[PDB]
Amino acid sequence: ALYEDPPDQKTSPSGKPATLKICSWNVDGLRAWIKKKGLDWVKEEAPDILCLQETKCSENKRPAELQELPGLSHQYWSAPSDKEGYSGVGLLSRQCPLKVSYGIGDEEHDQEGRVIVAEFDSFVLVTAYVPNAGRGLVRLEYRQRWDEAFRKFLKGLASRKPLVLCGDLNVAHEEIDLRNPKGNKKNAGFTPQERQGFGELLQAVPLADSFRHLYPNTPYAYTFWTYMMNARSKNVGWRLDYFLLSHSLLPALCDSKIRSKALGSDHCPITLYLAL
DNA sequence: CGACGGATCC
DNA sequence: GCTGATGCGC
DNA sequence: GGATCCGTCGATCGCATCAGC
Ligand SMILES: [Mg+2]
Repeated sequence: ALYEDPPDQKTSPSGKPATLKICSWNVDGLRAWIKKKGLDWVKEEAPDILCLQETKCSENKRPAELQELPGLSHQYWSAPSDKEGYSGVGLLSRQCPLKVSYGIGDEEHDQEGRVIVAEFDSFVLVTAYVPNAGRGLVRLEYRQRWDEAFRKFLKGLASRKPLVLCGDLNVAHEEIDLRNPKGNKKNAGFTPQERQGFGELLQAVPLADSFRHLYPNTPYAYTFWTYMMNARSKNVGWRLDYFLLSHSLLPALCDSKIRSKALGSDHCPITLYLAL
């Protein structure tokens, strides 16, 4: 069955207007995504903050078009030192953050280019490209060890401000989060191990899944479709991209969107509206 | 990772 | 410099 | 004997490198 995201709710449950719009997008190659007009879509979306995953692009190769975003002028990029053309994340912001950091602790010695932390006035934003378990699960144990390290890193954040975590967390939490749950229970992204790590992330930090909090029983809402077999045209997909929020931020939550129609990648964008 | 073929379930 | 093949990861 | 379960197979993409010219 196809899916149509509901209209943008730009007002908090108590009636407060949204003041902050965050967009997150696994672009599956920054240079290719720009050629497929991804940046034209970002301009129409006009977010205050834009988070990108899988940029696959070093610091010298970023297209000029990107610097020329005047409403997103503060930009922070990280790529892995070893595997250029792999991973890579970015964070673009209207206002300048108070602090930006990279990685989950040892980045200066282990530059993986998967995590950016940006502290703002009233909240901390983490965007993440979570490592894949791999075809045939060959890196699943590494993913479980990474999940645990990431969990610990997020819990032990010095700042007492609430947390927004977004990006490609590379797991469909529950059966409602993908089209073919039973056929995928031993595939990367829906193993019991990755699902349990997601549940432990929510409990340990603690965090709430913004989209599922608002739409707890809505099926067929996905953010990824394999390029192959025309999966996107049949909406055979997985929800892999999330906005996870501190409990204190839930009254500020206006809406959590899935931008199903925006092309340019095998993921589509997600967008958060907060009344801060 | 979806499609597909083959086995098992009542 | 440019194309297309191959390898790799996802 | 329709529905479900489960293991196998080949499918798209972006980017790096390499061969060739
Ligand atoms: Mg990907």
